[PDB]
Amino acid sequence: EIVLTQSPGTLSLSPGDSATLSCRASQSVASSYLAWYQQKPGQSPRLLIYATINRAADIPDRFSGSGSGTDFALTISRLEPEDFAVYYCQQFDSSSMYTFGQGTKLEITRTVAAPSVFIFPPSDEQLKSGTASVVCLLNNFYPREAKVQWKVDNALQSGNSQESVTEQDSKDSTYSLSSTLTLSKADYEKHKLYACEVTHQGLSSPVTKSFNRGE
Amino acid sequence: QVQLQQSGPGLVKPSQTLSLTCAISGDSVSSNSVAWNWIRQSPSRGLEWLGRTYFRSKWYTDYAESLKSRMTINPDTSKNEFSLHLKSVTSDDTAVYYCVRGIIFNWPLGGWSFDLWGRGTLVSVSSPSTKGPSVFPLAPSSKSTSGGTAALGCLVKDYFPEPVTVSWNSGALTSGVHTFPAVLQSSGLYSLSSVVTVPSSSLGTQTYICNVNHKPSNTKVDKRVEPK
Repeated sequence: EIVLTQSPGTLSLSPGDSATLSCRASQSVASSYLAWYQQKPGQSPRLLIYATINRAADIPDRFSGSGSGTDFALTISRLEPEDFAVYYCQQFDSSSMYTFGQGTKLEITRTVAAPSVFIFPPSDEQLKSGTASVVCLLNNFYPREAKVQWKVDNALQSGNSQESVTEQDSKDSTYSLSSTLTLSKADYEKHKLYACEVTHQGLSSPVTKSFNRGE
Repeated sequence: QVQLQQSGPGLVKPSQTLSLTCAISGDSVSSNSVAWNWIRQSPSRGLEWLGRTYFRSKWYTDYAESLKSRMTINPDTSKNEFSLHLKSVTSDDTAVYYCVRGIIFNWPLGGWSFDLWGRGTLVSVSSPSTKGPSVFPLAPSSKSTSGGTAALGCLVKDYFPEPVTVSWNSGALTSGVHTFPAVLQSSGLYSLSSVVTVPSSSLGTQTYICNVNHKPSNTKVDKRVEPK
């Protein structure tokens, strides 16, 4: 019944900046019952602020809560890379017992970093089972935008690869990416040259890593 | 201090009942100054409070209005635990489930805050049976004098459902590890890679093992990754 609307949905700021995260309630919230949580990747939420303004034990002074009524805010002064997280507001009332806002994702901007690229042939163990996975790794880059192109004997591949990307590293704020090209064993043994070509803002020209089957 | 140990199946079939337990150490399930909650999280629905139980000279329970018919929370004082039972589950109940301590600091003037959260249990509401992964090495290749850094890893392929956990050298190798999100293949099985960068000079002397654990299938694999 009480809806909490957080804004902005995503915010990207540099270390040393200040962030203001807003939480707007659909009706008045008693100030003792408004809390804020921080959730870092792979972790459970952590209490940051309770009763609108009160820092939880051992939370740094850079985190501060404010507001009243319908409008609340979490301010983070002097951003650090480790503050990369999703921040949630939360309230309680007799009619709608506990509700959360949808979260604001605080991303960290850093200077451009080109990826380091590696290619991995399929293992002999896997070939024994009739399928071949070729993996291309893009390590520690920024920003997140990156294009990976697979070529087999210089023929561009389409439709036969999948990729996934890590969240920003809490220390150096980079991403890493893995792309897997999946072929049948028969198709894999029918070709020789396997190549991963990478395009990224931090590369003046694309980088290609390759190998020849049986070498 | 306080530990909240969660347990229960990671896979539940549609229409069946999803049960989880939270075993408390360092606090009392019947303490009259806290309350014991279940909260879940999904990418679509966000964080959703499900219910709570607490003792004030008798037991009380409160459930989210949308779930009041489908849910039950039961405390157990002899084992100092409390459990969640969610009936008639559908894929909308696929989520990470947390057990969570609620407290009112500076009561009676304060208000509720969720000050301790368990690690959380991913529950997938799906019909297929569990399947353990095959684990293949991602070998460092021709990277013995290629700048001093070698990348190696493990490909964790064809398992169901999520999650798998990957460590390196039984947790002794943590810096430089990236374990990527799984992707769902057209087969309906997941595939994931975990990589680490290491000094090229160490490849001859240092052993590197990825430890893969797939709890839903009781599968554990230790795979040594060696250079080509």
